[PDB]
Amino acid sequence: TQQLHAAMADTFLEHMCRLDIDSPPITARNTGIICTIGPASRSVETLKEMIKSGMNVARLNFSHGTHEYHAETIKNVRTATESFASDPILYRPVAVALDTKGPEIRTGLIKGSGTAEVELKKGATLKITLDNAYMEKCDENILWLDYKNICKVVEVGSKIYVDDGLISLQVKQKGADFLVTEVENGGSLGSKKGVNLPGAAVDLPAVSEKDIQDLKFGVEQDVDMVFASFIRKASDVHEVRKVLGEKGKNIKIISKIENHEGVRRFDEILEASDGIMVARGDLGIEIPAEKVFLAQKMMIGRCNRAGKPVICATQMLESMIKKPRPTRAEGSDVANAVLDGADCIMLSGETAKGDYPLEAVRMQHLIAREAEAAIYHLQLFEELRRLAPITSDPTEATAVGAVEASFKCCSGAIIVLTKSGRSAHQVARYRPRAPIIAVTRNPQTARQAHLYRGIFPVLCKDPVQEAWAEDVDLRVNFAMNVGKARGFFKKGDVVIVLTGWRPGSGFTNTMRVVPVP
Amino acid sequence: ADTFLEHMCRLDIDSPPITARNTGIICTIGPASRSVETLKEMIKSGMNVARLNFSHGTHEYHAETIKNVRTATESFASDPILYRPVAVALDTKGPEIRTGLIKGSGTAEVELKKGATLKITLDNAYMEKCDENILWLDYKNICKVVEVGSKIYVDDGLISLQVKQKGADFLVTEVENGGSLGSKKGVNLPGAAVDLPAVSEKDIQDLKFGVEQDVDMVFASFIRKASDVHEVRKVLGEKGKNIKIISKIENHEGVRRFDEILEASDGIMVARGDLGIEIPAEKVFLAQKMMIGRCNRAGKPVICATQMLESMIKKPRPTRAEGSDVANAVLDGADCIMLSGETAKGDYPLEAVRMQHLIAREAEAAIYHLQLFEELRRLAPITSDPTEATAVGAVEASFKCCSGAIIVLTKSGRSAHQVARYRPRAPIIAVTRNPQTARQAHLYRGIFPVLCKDPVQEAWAEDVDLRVNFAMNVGKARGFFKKGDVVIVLTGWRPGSGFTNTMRVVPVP
Amino acid sequence: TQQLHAAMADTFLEHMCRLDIDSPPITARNTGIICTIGPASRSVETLKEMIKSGMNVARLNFSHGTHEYHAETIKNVRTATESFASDPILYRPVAVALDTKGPEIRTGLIKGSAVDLPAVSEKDIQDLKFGVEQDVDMVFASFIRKASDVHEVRKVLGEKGKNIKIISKIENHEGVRRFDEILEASDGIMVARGDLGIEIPAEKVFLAQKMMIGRCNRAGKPVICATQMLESMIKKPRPTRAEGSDVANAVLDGADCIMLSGETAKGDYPLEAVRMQHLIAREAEAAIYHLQLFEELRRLAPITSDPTEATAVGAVEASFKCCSGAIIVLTKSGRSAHQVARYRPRAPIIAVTRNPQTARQAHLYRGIFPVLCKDPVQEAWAEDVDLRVNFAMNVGKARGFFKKGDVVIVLTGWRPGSGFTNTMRVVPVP
Amino acid sequence: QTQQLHAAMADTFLEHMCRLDIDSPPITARNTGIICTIGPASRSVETLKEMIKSGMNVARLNFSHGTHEYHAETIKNVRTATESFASDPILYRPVAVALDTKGPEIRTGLIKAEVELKKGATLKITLDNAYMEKCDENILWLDYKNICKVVEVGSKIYVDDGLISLQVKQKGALVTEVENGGSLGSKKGVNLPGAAVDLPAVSEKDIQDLKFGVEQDVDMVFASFIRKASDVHEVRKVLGEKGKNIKIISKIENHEGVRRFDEILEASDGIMVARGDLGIEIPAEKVFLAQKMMIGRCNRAGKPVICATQMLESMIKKPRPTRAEGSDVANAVLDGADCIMLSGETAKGDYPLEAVRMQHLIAREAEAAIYHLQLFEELRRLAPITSDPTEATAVGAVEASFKCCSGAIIVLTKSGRSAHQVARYRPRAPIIAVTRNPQTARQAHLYRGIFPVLCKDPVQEAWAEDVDLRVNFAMNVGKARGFFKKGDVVIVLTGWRPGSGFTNTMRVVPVP
Ligand SMILES: O=P(O)(O)OC[C@H]1O[C@](O)(COP(=O)(O)O)[C@@H](O)[C@@H]1O
Ligand SMILES: O=P(O)(O)OC[C@H]1O[C@](O)(COP(=O)(O)O)[C@@H](O)[C@@H]1O
Ligand SMILES: O=P(O)(O)OC[C@H]1O[C@](O)(COP(=O)(O)O)[C@@H](O)[C@@H]1O
Ligand SMILES: O=P(O)(O)OC[C@H]1O[C@](O)(COP(=O)(O)O)[C@@H](O)[C@@H]1O
Repeated sequence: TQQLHAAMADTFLEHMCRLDIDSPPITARNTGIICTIGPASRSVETLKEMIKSGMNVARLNFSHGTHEYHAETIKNVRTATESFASDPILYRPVAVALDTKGPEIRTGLIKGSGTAEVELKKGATLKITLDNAYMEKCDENILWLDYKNICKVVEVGSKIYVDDGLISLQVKQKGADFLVTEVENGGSLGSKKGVNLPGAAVDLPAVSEKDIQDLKFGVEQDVDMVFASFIRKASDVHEVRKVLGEKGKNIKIISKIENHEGVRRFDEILEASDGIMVARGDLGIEIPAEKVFLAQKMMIGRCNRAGKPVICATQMLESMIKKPRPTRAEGSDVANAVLDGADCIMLSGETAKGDYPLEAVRMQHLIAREAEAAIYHLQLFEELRRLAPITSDPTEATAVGAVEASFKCCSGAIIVLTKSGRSAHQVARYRPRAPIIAVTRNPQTARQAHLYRGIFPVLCKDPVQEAWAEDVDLRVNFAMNVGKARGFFKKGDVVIVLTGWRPGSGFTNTMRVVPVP
Repeated sequence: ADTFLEHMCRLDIDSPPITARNTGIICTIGPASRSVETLKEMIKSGMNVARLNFSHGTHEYHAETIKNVRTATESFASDPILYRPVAVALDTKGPEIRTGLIKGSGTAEVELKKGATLKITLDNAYMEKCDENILWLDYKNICKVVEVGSKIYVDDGLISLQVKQKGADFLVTEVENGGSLGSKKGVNLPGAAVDLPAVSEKDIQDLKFGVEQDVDMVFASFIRKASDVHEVRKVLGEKGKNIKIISKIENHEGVRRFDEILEASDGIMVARGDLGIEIPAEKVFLAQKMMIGRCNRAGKPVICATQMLESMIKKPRPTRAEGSDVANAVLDGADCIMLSGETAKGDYPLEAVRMQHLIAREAEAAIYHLQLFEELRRLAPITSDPTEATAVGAVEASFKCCSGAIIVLTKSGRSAHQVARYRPRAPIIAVTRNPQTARQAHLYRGIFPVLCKDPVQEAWAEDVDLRVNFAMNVGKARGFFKKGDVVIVLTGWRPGSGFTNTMRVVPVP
Repeated sequence: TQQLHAAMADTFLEHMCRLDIDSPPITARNTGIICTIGPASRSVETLKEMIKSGMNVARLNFSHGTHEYHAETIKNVRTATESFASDPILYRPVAVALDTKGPEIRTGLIKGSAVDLPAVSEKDIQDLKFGVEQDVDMVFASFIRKASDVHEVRKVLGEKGKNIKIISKIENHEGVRRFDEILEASDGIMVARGDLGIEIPAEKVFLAQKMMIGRCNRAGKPVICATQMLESMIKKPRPTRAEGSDVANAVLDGADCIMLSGETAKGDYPLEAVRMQHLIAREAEAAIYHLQLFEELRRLAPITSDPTEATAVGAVEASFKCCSGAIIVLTKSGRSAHQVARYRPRAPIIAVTRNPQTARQAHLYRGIFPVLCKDPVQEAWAEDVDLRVNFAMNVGKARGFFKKGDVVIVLTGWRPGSGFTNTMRVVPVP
Repeated sequence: QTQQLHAAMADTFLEHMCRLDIDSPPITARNTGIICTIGPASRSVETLKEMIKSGMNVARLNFSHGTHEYHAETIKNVRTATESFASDPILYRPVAVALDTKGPEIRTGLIKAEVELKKGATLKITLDNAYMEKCDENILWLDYKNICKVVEVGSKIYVDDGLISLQVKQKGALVTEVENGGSLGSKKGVNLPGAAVDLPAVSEKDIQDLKFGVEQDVDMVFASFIRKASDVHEVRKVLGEKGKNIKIISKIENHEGVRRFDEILEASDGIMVARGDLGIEIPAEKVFLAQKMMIGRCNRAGKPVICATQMLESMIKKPRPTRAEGSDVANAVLDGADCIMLSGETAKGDYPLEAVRMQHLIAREAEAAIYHLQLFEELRRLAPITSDPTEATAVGAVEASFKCCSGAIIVLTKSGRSAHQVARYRPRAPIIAVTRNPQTARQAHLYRGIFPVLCKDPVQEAWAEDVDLRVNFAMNVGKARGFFKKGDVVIVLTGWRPGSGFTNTMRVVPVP
């Protein structure tokens, strides 16, 4: 068959026994792919080849680089995207996302050099002086950190992790100026590395003065979304929404869960956020590493029940930084993220600094296409419906009804006509197997649609005819030509179209089953 | 609500039902229910279909019933907003076997005793002279089928007979269950296979009579093969090719070949009268649930027929068993429930129709819809018909917003049939200009028919909204929804038939 | 072919479509049969005919009748019961029950529609205390309204009659609302559709039946659906089509026993009605969705930390896996057998016992076939336990339940006494 | 709550995922076996003693390298380090010894030492029996004299873990075009993902290799490169009479062994999804499909599955695993794996102890988050109605243990099958198996949820005080290991006469 022999079972155990590797995919990719842009992927020549490989969102990590650096790669990103803006049938939009530095704590300058590297010995002594004079004179005896209140959160007998938590220190003697530490498992040290204090209440603002600069800078560059790092409560997401103000009212706020406080208040944060990012990098240091998988599936399942997007984040094909092929564990982590119900998957250092930025985006596209097919659609569509509440919205009743018609006639796609994208988000939350072709006039809506799994946005640049009925039916024939060209369906097939009864947002209420012309 | 057991533990008797009765009621017209005066009170009490039993009656007598029923339907039918169609059904005679007259007058009776002896004879001399010693039946070849271990039953299976000897004419018998033997009583022969055809020459004239009277359906009695379903369809011809055929299973062969007859018919009637005598009586409940379940899987109507409220022939209140029978027939999934002797000759006709309406809408309000709609979709295939996908997608939205009803514009009713296949909780309003299809709509559960009276407008798009606004007038008046309730409307893209696609969620104006 | 083709369907809808009338049932009937003894069944020779036809417990209505006649019917019921006592293998205990008159308020011929009447008057206390002297096994306390009434009855029968189980008959609107407080206070509930169909509207006497049967099924207590189920059989030798489906659906809904009132007391066809009920209930038992009832009975079941409660659930699970012939249980008070029946197995539960009152009382529960062992007690407790096991095997082979070679499940214990059932073993029939 | 009980009482797979809590600490013991390969980083006795304290259950010897004398000292040091704890049998942990055959592998020759290759140059493969000790960046040499008759113009050969792969442009000698480009070293592995190689699964070198394990009393065999059931037949025939009870594990590493899996599973005692060589013979984006399919079919058949290579690969150079490597082993035991493995992480790594402990903590947390309410239901629905009395006891023992929430299920067994039949229905409670057979105690590490304990006391006379002796032996081991307290209810399974195959009676006894 073609994936369809597995999804036709009465038990979850038999569904696994029917997973055939001789069954190829057929539909398009439903999981968006976010790649981090860096010095290995900044030229317009490579940025164009990434779009032809599967990239949908360009991420800029503002933990490094100056504004002139990020303004250049933004201009380079947009340049390589309009490289295909000629034919509007094959043109694929991509989005630009800003990543916050947040309440980060770093170390000083190792002997006044940005490339120096001291060597901690297994079991040596280390002093952590809160003074200033050694911020450019860091040797294998004294360490300088920029956290002023490091003494007002730690005590004698605490753990301290530096640079991705690879080296660890224990506090023996703790004064008020410094704190004597012993290397519990050391190695190579470096300059400006991140330090983690698991088990302490760090009182950093989580919306500092540097965050105001890059947020205001991001509004001026017209970015589509923001990844606020280290969100600990709903108060912080509210602080982000106020800083963006009226100029940035239409950009999406995605909260990065990275510490124990944010996990304990996930329901608090989700209700105030537009999306969630499972940032497993920092999260794996503040909590035990063996518990990360429990927190991941917990957040994917909760936001799936609310219809809000979540991303899987760092270290998915990390070995591909120095190798053209990933490892067996990495080939399964991406597959098991789509199966959990993730909306997008992300690449960080794999596309920013690695030696094979293209083959990493190619590998993610291959695995996600296979994982989307072997999804138990009988159990998923029933559970999400049974847990969904009774609604008075006509759009939601049309949305859930269109997905039932989608599974009934085994349709090729679901054409939805929206302007803000809200009518398209309500269809994707019920996860139809058929792709959702959301035709829009709003270029921002076309870029922001990459966050809700199943949506394939197309942007129509035609003028508007006088007869509204002719303008409505004009957007549908565009989606028929786009789907027929890209290989989604052929003439004679059956698709589902979603329209409304009046112009303006919030009126999608008619569903028609139309044959493909 | 997740379990079947807790659903039963949560049944409340102080929570009255709402909506309306979705299960249809078929009543048999007889000497006690024949006047145009009483027939007007049967429609007001819950009647939907009129059945004429052609087992005894000439064509002149039945033409008066049809002329009387239609007089009562279109009687106070000046308001189409409150007009309820009433269908007409013809029950075939079939290969019946009757006895002879007792001592010269159907009125006399003899007293048979257990362990005594009786003789059966086909010699037509004894015809109007059957006594307690010699019995006559109109089955000529009643000897080439029954062996020396046969078992004959007379008068609703109440008098048993054991065929001791046999021969050519005669057959010696020993009475097993005695009683009062009358004249012209029915005879049932279990085990043996009858040689009389299911479509006799007397039935051929009975069927051509129905084509000329504009009858909506026929109830063919005693069907064993699908060839029997083909003989009736042939004589109905192209002039009556639109009437629906409802096959009756009353024998062991018809049940053993039910799958064959289901594909060669439009509907099914579980005629439990003769069926309870042909097979063991304790096995009838197995056969009823098997047929209703198989037809629900296919979308064809079923009817539960005889002795539902049998006590109501003499008494004005039914027994506890008859109450738990009508309700358990709706919980089984029957499309309609019937009355026979309760309305044809009993002393309480409208009183039994009221009771069968009280219990039916009480059972619909307790149906476990959560796992019924789920199981129906899981066993129905993926079709290419765009109407099937529009139908299954419309009633799924009917559950999401707790819709008031589902308005469907149908010409031949085939659209509304596909909607009712999945059994939503909301009522299905069907608007049509075809009176035959508005009468034939009670065969399917949940479809409330409404016939339109206004002429066709010039603009077709204006013709659709004229009928959509009519169904909400019949609904707001009857009490199906109020001002501001979300409902489901179903239409198509072009005039004609077979183009239903469009589904619109709209509030009541 | 006990309708096992339908007992393996994936959906409940498909389970109906597999019901084959040509699939004969097993030889064991689980639903109890209760007959009301009257002028048409007071003989000692027809009462022997009502045995071997299906009667399990004889109901004696006390709304009219004197103690001299009631004790005479009790005298001949026991006479026709010990008729077969000249065979410990084929013998079958028969119980006796007392339906108290209660607050009837007649004016010469029944009829009538708070009543302010007591739960038990002087005529009730005398009739109730009369059952203690006559060794009745169970009482049908009529017209209960609250737990106040069930307690006011258990007090008048004090110490000599404590093991006698009371059965609350729901008959009015009060008990329909205060059902839960009357359930936990009683030992079993009877659904009297006759006296209840007049009070509540007729069109609703089926939601109350199904609701009461399921709640008692959940809690694990007996339920009985009683009056007019074969009413036409009083004057006619055949039942109607509606009556045959009434008894069938009653067994399907989950009733423990079915009752007959006027059909056996005053009527022309008494022995015939006792056989139609046996024929029907044997067929409705084969057409049961065991795959859904057992999983739902356990899903709502608690986490009772009783060692005997856990071995019961495990024994019913071990019987479905091997298609066993029966579940053998050694019990002294029936409680060990009442817990294996709570989870509704398919095989019969043969309960061996020496207590004769527990054998007669085992008819209140579904699927329990009690047999009484008359052999003397052995000096070695081990040889005495394995003796009652072999006695149960020969009984099953005689009544045609299994053959030398089939598998059975035996429940025994670690210590002589009561409340120590914790040993389950799978052994082949020798 | 604790032990993730909140997620267990759910009614949907979705809501069960939202109720997962990280403040719900695991309470039960670890129910997943651990296999670590021994090498220069873990060969010494003192380092071997620490690996047991960390949770090592099976020591695997890899026979693609090393001599017979080299492996003989490895088996000696393993056995020496484990009876270091045999003083008190109330805390002794058994340990199995696994055999991994070299099998049919093709490897290149020496060079000149590495030589880079271009993105589109030419390399002529030479099968000349020159025994190339000099292979420059043009002319390579293999030891497979059949690649000419097993490939055609347009084929593909992978070199060095599938890092460098060429295409078969022309033929007749073996000219090829570099379709990848890398650094080719001396004596590297080669993979031919196509036609059938005529190399024997049991080659002359492996015949003396399997006989060596029979003479050394190994406990299991990891047959490398199994494609047909005749291979599992031929391997069992080579073990012969002396090694009758050695469990054969067939490694699925190519496309033939996957298309004939039902044939190989029915003829083997177990399976291992060797994701290493398999990710080269098949597309890397499809190995996850084969992983979940092969696990689900053994759970349906009651046989063990091992997930093998590259589970914690980064722990070779760093002391902490990547967040993608922590999710791999958690989903592995969530898919139904019986044991997890480590290859180069314990043989030549720099942090071997930290790898064993990391695999221990993850599996313990992941076993607590298993949806048993659906797992136990589907396991019975697909298991057929057998009339094996020992099968009905096990299904009844697990059903009873869920009703009373037993702390353990004590099972006595002489061969192991009694405990294996209980484990196949996946009880949440740990299965305490008691036996006097050391081999049966060591092999029981292959079945998920079995805690083997060896009884060294002599056999008593009366068959009554001797059964209650071994039941109390599990009672004290449970109280010592902190499984339950004096007063809790347990499930004890026993027979009716000495000997195997009489597991029939189940008892619910209180802990004294
Ligand atoms: O998704 P939203 O923002 O509610 O918008 C959907 C709306 O789009 C509309 O097509 C409005 O039409 P225009 O965009 O062409 O004005 C209506 O179909 C519907 O109300
Ligand atoms: O007869 P069917 O198959 O039920 O279809 C009903 C038809 O009614 C329509 O609404 C048009 O009917 P009219 O021609 O009477 O206006 C179509 O959309 C549809 O094809
Ligand atoms: O049903 P009950 O009253 O709990 O009986 C259970 C008892 O029966 C036994 O099997 C044996 O009872 P006896 O010693 O009285 O013969 C015990 O194991 C157990 O305690
Ligand atoms: O597990 P196996 O090998 O099938 O046999 C287990 C048997 O061993 C027993 O422990 C008794 O045999 P032993 O003589 O070895 O103690 C019983 O519990 C059981 O019948």
